[PDB]
Amino acid sequence: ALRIVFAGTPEFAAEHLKALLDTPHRIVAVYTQPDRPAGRGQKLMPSAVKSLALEHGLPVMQPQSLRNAEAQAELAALRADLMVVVAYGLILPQAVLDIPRLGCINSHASLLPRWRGAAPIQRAVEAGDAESGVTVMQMEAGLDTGPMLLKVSTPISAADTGGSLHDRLAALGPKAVIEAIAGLAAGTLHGEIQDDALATYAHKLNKDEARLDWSRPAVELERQVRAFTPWPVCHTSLADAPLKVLGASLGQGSGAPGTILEASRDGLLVACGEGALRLTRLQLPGGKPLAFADLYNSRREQFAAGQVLG
Repeated sequence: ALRIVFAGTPEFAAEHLKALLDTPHRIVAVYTQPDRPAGRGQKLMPSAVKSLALEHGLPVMQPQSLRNAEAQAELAALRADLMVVVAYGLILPQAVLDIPRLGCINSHASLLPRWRGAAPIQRAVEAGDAESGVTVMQMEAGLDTGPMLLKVSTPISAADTGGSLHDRLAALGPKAVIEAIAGLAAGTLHGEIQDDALATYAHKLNKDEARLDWSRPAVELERQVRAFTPWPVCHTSLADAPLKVLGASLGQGSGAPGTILEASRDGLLVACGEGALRLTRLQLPGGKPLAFADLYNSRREQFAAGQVLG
């Protein structure tokens, strides 16, 4: 058994810490992001990892950066054998990788070298990958470039969303990390070098990206809708009125991109750059998520065929 420091912020990360608590290792400290300011007022919100640490009596460290000598000294004094890093917002410089005896390992939500970076769950679904998973990697100075210690995969079905894949990777990752730690303490686990030629980058979601580009092929939009469920949710406009798109499936049709080809109980068929997309679940501003069928008997004429979205 080892002295471990855990560093992570969101619910995906907390599931890993929760699993380490039922192991024989000593969690000597829990690093997480400083509490973020809420949208209004002065309250500061605790991260998922922070809340779990408090509930288990663990010491909490919330430095703003690991690139100063004070935080590096405080970490070095913990006399850690290993650092487990899971969706931690902060950059670990070389000096911190050098502090624990076994370095720092990360639980990354993709099958590396695919989807290095910020948003591996959404992009993997968005890109039409057939499978994804979790990679336990030995952290290096580069961005998600380090050697791969252990991988576990899961397929991506035509029905999977970002959230459904998140829930599965949140189950595999914690078990995967515990197993890699055991091999690391036994000295029997060694990392596989990444092929840089096959590496892809899962860039963070930007401002305009969740707005639907109807000139794209319908296949792509159908994946985007799923990938952004439940966050950030795709949207488009109709008569300069916003409209969130929460459910869609492939349909059959051709026309100028964005044109309503048909409106029925089964959904709203919109022409794309290639093919058509049947929208089945929508949300209007200041309203509830509704099947289009519940909107069809109440918004019949508003979605009359021939209008164009955007």
